[PDB]
Amino acid sequence: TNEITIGITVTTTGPAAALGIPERNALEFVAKEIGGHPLKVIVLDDGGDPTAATTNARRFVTESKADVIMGSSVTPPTVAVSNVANEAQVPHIALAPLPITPERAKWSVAMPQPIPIMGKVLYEHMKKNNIKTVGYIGYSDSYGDLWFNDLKKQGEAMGLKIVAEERFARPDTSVAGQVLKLVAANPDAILVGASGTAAALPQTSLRERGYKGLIYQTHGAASMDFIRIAGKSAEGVLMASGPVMDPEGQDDSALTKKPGLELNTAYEAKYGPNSRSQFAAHSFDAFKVLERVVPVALKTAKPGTQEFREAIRKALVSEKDIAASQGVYSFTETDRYGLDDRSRILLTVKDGKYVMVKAAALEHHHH
Ligand SMILES: COc1cc(/C=C/C(=O)O)ccc1O
Repeated sequence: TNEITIGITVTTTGPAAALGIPERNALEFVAKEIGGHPLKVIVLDDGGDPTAATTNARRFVTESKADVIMGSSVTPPTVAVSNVANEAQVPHIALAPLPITPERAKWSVAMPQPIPIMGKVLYEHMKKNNIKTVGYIGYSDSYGDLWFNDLKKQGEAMGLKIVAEERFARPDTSVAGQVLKLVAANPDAILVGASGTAAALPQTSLRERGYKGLIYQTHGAASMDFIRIAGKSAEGVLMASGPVMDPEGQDDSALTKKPGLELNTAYEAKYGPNSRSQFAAHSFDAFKVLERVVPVALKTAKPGTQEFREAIRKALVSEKDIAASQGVYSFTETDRYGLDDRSRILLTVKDGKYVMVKAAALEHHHH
């Protein structure tokens, strides 16, 4: 019963607050002790800023002597947190997608779906609905590149033609010049590689300028905020999402159904109708991971030692089929996401509501 120390850096101020506030809110609904030991959870805002997240992670690993760290809410500070964790040798659970490199693989795993699983479900839909040419607009940063690179690699391997690439910066409040080019090229479909508030900006700008192709969005867009902001321009979007957005529609055999119901009932009872989100689920699921790996680490090591950090690291890879709201996690030395087809669905928006268009893979089918 000495504590297990968890440092979390998430984005609860600035425009990425749309992603970090739900992550931080969902901590009300996670375990407060594991295996006899209380969880000391220290939460700090980073504003989405890579330097502030580096500062928080640094102080967690050296001053707080954290056993685990988590964060951040968007890809650039998440990269920064991974770099701290892999230097300091501390288990890191990422709460936003990030490029895994050998520099980051040893000490980091990631809760959000990896870009290629999400891209696959979008591009298969494009192929099935008569799309040949695709344009892109996304952030001029590492998340923007993940998505563009996946669109080029997977999409071209499926016979899609990528006819236009545009970028914008996160704080931009206008994409007039990029929308101008995209409308000119008039692709059959446009993939928007963005998140939260910023994801609704190319959505509205494109419709206001009379684009009439299909618009596709990533799982960075999967909260009610996108509908609140995009209004009617949201209609008929196609959006990749984790299954936590619709546990009701899952088969009772889905290992993700129960925990998704658990999170959403609590979250929405507090925060209101349709307040569920892709993002709240990541911190909830991170604590489901901890519930599996910590009792295993506790057999051979005490909280607050390097040996405990090492034991968690190993357990992340020895413990298979970890059921959570967003998927069933089996991490490996080389797969730091640990996810398969059970971790994604496709949503549309119809009359201001998300509707599931394509279900996650069934438990008793191939993955
Ligand atoms: C918080 O959860 C998520 C965040 C993002 C945001 C990416 C970015 O803007 O860098 C994408 C997918 C997620 O599941």
